[PDB]
Amino acid sequence: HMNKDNLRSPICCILGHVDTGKTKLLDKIRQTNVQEGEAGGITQQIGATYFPVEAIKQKTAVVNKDGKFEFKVPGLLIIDTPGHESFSNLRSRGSSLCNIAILVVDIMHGLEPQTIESLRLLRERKTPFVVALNKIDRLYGWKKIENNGFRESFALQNKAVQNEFRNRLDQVKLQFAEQGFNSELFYENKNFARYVSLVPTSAHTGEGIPDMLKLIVQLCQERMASSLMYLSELQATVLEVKAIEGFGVTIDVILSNGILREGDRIVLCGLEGPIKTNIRALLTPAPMRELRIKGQYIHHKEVKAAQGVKISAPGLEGAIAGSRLLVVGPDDDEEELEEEVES
Ligand SMILES: Nc1nc2c(ncn2[C@@H]2O[C@H](COP(=O)(O)OP(=O)(O)OP(=O)(O)O)[C@@H](O)[C@H]2O)c(=O)[nH]1
Ligand SMILES: [Mg+2]
Ligand code: NA
Repeated sequence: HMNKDNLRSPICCILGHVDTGKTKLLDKIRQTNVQEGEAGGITQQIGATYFPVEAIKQKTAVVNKDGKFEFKVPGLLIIDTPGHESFSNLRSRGSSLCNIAILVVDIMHGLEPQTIESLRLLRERKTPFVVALNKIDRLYGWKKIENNGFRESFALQNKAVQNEFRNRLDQVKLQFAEQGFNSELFYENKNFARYVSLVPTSAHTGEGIPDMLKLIVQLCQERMASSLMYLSELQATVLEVKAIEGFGVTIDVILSNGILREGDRIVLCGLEGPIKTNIRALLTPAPMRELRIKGQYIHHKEVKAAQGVKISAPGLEGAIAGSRLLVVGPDDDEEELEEEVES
């Protein structure tokens, strides 16, 4: 059960204080404009985007020029979350689902109250994480090269920008120390297993994003439990219940482990008790496009974990957000399964 056909795409949740750039970072990677469409310019829902490893390899090429860094994951599911204070429930749900995370910190502001909240979530679950120290283009006099690696661009800055960067970096490290986290600028980190790496980024210029992407793959491959690199028993969670044109009442689901198939008999929790139904359509967005955004869906016979899927099935009207979802297998009893989800 440790073969290429059995590889699992892990889950990375992005967390941070409001307006720190979490969505803008993902828009730069995806080449989308989700943030410009958001009411108030704020995220109000959990979003999910799947990144195939081919795309991650291309977007890290400028910090892997000789092609030698070994990519072992087949891809990565990235869960976007709200930073606004009123959405603590959704940060908790996203954090609960992830295997690794990116914590976004505005380099201009340092740690802020929902950063502290997010650090509590990360500590509680022992989640490996990297920090995107974002908005470096706001360093006064920053000269950009679009989508460059951070070190190459940093070497081209004037002495004032380099000094400002180091002063802000040192302040942020002291703040993380006050919260009980040792942190290092990523290329100064000699203990990747225990110290938090700080990777400076700009979602506007793209700089440092190649470093950030390489680092989250390294988190998957070198800090996450190895067993999570491979598919095991199905695990899935309902995110939302949504009525959709043509498909009727659907559920959006994070498939955390295992494999879902069209036609599967599924059991989940409903307002009046267990719901048992069959998957009529098993849908995803296009790769590198958001689950939380209306678009044309791709229909699949099979979806391997992790992914964000939309399921069309009769009888989903009472489904409960946060419910687990099970599949009735050949040796399962359908009625016995209903209780298991129940408790
Ligand atoms: N100058 C600069 N502005 C940025 C950067 N990243 C984000 N912004 C701006 O900061 C504002 C907030 O960006 P968002 O992507 O909404 O941040 P967020 O963390 O997703 O916000 P919530 O999901 O609402 O918590 C927007 O106006 C962005 O254009 C950056 O690297 N540099
Ligand atoms: Mg956002
Ligand atoms: Na925002």
